[PDB]
Amino acid sequence: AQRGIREYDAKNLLARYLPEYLDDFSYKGNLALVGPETDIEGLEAENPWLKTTRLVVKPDQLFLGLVLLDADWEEAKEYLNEKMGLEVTIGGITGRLSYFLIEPFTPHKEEYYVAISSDYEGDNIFFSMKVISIHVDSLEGIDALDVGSKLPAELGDKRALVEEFITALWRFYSDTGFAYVEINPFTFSGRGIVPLDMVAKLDDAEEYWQKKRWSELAFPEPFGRTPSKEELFIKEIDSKTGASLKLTILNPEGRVWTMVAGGGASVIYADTICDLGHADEMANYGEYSGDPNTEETYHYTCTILDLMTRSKNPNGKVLLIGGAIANFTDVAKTFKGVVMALEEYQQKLQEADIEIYVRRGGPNYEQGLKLMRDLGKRLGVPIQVHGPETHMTRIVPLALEE
Amino acid sequence: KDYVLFDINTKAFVYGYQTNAIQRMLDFDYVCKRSSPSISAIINPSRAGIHKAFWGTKEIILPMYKTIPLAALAYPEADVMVNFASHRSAFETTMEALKEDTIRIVAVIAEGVPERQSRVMAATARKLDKIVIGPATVGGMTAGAFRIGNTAGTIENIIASKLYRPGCVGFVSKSGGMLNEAFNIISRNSDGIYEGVAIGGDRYPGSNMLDHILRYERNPAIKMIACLGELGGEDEYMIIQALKEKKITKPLVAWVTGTCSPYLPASVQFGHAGAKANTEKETAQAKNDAFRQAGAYVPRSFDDYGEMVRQVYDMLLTRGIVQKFDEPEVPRIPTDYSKALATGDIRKPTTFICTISDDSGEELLYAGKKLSDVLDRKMGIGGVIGLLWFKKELPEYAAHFIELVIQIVADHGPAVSGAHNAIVASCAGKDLISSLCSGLLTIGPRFGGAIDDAAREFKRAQETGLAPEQFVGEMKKKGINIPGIGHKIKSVKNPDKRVQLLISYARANFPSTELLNYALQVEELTTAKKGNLILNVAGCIGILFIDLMSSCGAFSKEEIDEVVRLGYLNGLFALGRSIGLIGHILDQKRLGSRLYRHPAEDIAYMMPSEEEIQCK
Amino acid sequence: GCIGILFIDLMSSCGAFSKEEIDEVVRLGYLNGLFALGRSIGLIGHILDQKRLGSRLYRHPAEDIAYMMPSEEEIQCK
Amino acid sequence: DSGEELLYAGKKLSDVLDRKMGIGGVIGLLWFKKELPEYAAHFIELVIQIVADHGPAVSGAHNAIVASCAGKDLISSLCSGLLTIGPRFG
Amino acid sequence: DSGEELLYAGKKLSDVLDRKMGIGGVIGLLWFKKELPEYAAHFIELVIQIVADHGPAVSGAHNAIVASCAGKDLISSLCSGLLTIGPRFG
Amino acid sequence: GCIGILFIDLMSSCGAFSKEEIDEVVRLGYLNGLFALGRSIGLIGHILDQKRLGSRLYRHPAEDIAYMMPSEEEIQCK
Ligand SMILES: CC(C)(COP(=O)(O)OP(=O)(O)OC[C@H]1O[C@@H](n2cnc3c(N)ncnc32)[C@H](O)[C@@H]1OP(=O)(O)O)[C@@H](O)C(=O)NCCC(=O)NCCSC(=O)C[C@@](O)(CC(=O)O)C(=O)O
Ligand SMILES: [Mg+2]
Repeated sequence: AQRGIREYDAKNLLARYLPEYLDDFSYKGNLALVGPETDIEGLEAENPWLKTTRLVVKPDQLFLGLVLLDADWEEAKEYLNEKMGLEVTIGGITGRLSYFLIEPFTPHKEEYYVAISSDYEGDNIFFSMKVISIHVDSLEGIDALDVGSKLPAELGDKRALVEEFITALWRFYSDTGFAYVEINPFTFSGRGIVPLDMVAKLDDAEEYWQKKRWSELAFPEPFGRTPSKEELFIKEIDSKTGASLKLTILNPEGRVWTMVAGGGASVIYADTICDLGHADEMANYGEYSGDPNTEETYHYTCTILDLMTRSKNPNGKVLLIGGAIANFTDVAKTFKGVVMALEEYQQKLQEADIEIYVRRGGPNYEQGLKLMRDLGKRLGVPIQVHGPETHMTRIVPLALEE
Repeated sequence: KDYVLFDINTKAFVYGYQTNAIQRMLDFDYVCKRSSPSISAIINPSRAGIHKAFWGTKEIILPMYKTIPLAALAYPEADVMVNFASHRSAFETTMEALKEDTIRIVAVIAEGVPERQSRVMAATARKLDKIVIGPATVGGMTAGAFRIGNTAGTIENIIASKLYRPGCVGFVSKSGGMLNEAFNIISRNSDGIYEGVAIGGDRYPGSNMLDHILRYERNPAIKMIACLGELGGEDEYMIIQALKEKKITKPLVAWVTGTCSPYLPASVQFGHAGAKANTEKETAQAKNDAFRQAGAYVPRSFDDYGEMVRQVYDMLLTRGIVQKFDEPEVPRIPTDYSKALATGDIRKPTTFICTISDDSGEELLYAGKKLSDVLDRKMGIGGVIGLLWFKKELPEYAAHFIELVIQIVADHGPAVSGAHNAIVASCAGKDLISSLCSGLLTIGPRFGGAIDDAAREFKRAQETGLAPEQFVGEMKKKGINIPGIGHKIKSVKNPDKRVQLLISYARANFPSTELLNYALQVEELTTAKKGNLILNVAGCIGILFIDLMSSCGAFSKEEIDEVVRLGYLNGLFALGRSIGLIGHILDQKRLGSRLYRHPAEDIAYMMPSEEEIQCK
Repeated sequence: GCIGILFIDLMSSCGAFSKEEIDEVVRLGYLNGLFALGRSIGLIGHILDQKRLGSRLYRHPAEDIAYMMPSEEEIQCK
Repeated sequence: DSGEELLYAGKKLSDVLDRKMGIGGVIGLLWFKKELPEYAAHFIELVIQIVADHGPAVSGAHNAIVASCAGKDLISSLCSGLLTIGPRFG
Repeated sequence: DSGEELLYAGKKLSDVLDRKMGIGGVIGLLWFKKELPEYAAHFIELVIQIVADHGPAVSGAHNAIVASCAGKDLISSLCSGLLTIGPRFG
Repeated sequence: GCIGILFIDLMSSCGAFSKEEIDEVVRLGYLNGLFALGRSIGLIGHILDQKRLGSRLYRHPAEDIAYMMPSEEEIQCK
């Protein structure tokens, strides 16, 4: 998945690794990130340049009237002491401001734009001072191209400096596992190059090959949402296996919970719930696949059950254990983990008026459905069990209408 | 034909030791009536060798090679590689296979492969006119001809979905699990799939859906195209553009999942790596609308996908475009024993019984008692022997008598038969186990192993009412030595303090020593004749053990008779004396001892004459 | 692995062995003797258990063996 | 064994027993030629109890059971099973 | 051994005997899975005769004699001596 | 040494073994089996000879063993 990173992290990566491709190390790594529990005096002792330079302070929560330009360290502290924890609505989402980037103010005239994104044939570099697109083939690389043939309109004295900068930026993009990079805008500091704003996405699948370059960074949560201990626990299980275990909480107070097998089928179950008008009651989006073991499915089921039994809802709650007919995921071993968790949550399941609906096919499915049927006869909660004879998503209207 | 991916003559390598996937492929080949398996060799980077698997009910051998070039050189007819390498090695192994002139198709199963690596694999495949299915896919299959690894699951599912014979539908999806669900949907609403492929859910696949859709358009056997896409990326726009440019003339059923997305937050990343609509164009709504406008048969929701398939198939059937065919005979395959056993269908008797220990549960049991409770109760080595040999939790003094015996017989110098043989084997450079067994194999009637017979013979004499003098007299008349009597170095002049130590313990702790008292009377008579005819350590152990069993209350008369008859007590000497044997072996290794050869001057060589060997 | 590793820690820390003595113990192979000695208790127990059970002679079942003879061609050359 | 009393690494058997050195203490003398600290002799005894048996299915127990089923005496059956102790088992 | 007639590397015991392959030819089949040339089967038989015995003093013969003097049965005594066969002897 | 070396020459020159087959025979250790098999004839003969002779139990003579016990000081420390 393509994951966005803070302007602080992207500029720090550019400051650290771009001077290896470009011989113009004019851009220093003068950056300061301010979080909620950040001791101002510690960051002041870490960055002496703060007190002796003109500053820029802006929120770094993946985003206007919020950028503070050309200020003193005292004036920067005023912006920080006022805007921290401020409730703001951006894109319809209401969240508090918690992360801010402090960097030196570069007095500029020129404002040039550069962006690198990828297509099925290679990478595309976009440049503007209306916008030129330069395609870099996957097998040939940048060396095969004369980047020089760019905008003649105003470039001349610095046409070679931009040619060199965007060639180095592609190498940085290609070797550091980026999925997207945008410097809108960039400027000149004499004969050097300075980035003013930076938006970046890393391909999180590159992690194994980027242990040294990504050492100083972590992926932030999108604006508005707060980190979830349950979501990070599922991500932890997912990282130690070739199998897939994914969980995203949409609404903690939602009536409809899902534990669907597969990326494809889980989306279809969400489509059906939304098509019946129950998008608001959809408590989560999740999936498990790639033949996870009994212990892994047990911990996954335990987490969904825990989150589902925290609040008591008047019309009860529904648990949809669905999926397609599997190709290799063992239904007996996975459902053994599901049954073990349901057995543990027996008292909490009855007290929350939870109804379980199951539809599954695949290796040893008859044995797995037998476990669920035997469980429903002793647990004390309604467990409707279906196999490949029932249409995949038929348990959705059966639970939300019937 | 360029449009054919796999046929009934397709030969493949399976990269990675995936025994279940290997069996699934062979089972499909068998039910499809193939003459030979679809797998030429297995590529196992850890080991070269052989792999045994089934061909119906018959076992066959598949060769296993360490590398892709070695396997390709051995089986040049194999043009497909089913790659089960992890996401850490999927790129280099696929690229190595693509560089082989004889490999044309590579299916990449791994999830978590970088987008850049997939871009390079896709471009390498297109440049060399090869095909990459994946990453992050089960694969696909040509009905009745070939299956990629685990594609279409169990043979039961293959039979229920009629995948052993081709239909008229050319199918392609992103999702692996949905490809199997679709095989079921299509089989129930048409004559089934001819071929089905899952390209994976990554946003930069090795092959796009259109690559496969264009092959279906050229294939005359396919009269209907069906596809299931999803939100994120612009793959489906290649199909819509081909549909608009009249490149796809066959009727196409299409559905794009992800209609839920606008109802949920924009930040939600779905299961597949590429399932995230970055732009409006990437949404399921924009894709399904553009599909409708391009002339495709688009259902109202996923629920009516099979109904749209049924409508398009029925249309072809009435118009004569597709012809009704007779259903071929339903294939059969034996069920795996493990499945029949798990479902309770069958029962199989055990050959052995074990009553002394159980290692099959959560905790090791010694005669039913958890090892934890044995240790918490400080039963000791004597208590462990009570459980494992006698199946009793013995009184403490009985467990301590067993431990006392082990210490007393641990060693009796290097000169005895067992220690001597173990030393000779150790001097010959033998390992500890061989040297130990060389010495233990001397334990028998003259050395060490007299304990069982001493217990047997003294118990019989005392029980049948024989006076000690009558027992001594009877054994002499039969020409049988009294077991437990006599010694090579110990005698009246050189008393055996080990015997004294065992006797003092029994007098202080056993409720009765009647057999010992009888044995000591026999000893007075034997030593009166010859001083070396003492009650030896083996006789002392056997006799005292009978008194221990008789008086401790833990054994019935029958249990004692069984112990005597079966021969338990020589085990005590073997166990105890193993301590000294191992010590002697180690002593010779520390000393750097040389090979021993018995001196010639200690052997009288007395060959028979020529006359003696010629007749009697 | 647990016994071997812990025995090295025992010898290293009990004060009764010099570095040379520990090296000699490791090089010569003492520690497998502990398993031979200990496991002899259970081996003798299993032997006696079969004698008490009156067990019959065992012959491995044919159905658990794949007999795969070489061809006449294979035994005639290489 | 050649004198008036059996010696284990120079120590009289009587003194070994009077001092309650135990089976672990006897192994300390005979294998290591040391009078070990008590906790070291008890660790040897703990190991013996812990590895005494691990069911009938392991190589050594299995071979000893097959020899016992073939009517073999205890010593032959024991050695049949001990001879499986090597790099993979034990 | 599972059919109508015992096979040694696929060859019927009857054909092994009718062809007079001998003990060397049986070892060629059972150890090497080859029907060896006659002089190769005769070299195996020559080796067996040449190493049959080298007196009572060698390690293996000495240990087998000690076990036999201790009243042991033939099989136990034989294995006692065979277990000395290693890097220095044999 | 003579048997091992000559067997390599036999395998190399008889035409029945490929270079790989010879390498496998050498690596796995077949040839010590020949000595075990052959010498079993003489071992069984020596066992039977002692039974015919009515031989008594052997105990190695004490005069052929140097008993050298460690001191009390040696067993107390290193
Ligand atoms: C011990 C020995 C083989 C000695 O044999 P020898 O070869 O010296 O004597 P033989 O040639 O048989 O005869 C001499 C003359 O005395 C007569 N005579 C001998 N034994 C007689 C007897 N039992 N009953 C009546 N009469 C007897 C015989 O009839 C003849 O008299 P005569 O006919 O008038 O000419 C022999 O006694 C014997 O088989 N005993 C029974 C087996 C037995 O209990 N074994 C256990 C010994 S404890 C042990 O193994 C552990 C050990 O302590 C060993 C160690 O340290 O050595 C350790 O911890 O390692
Ligand atoms: Mg999946």
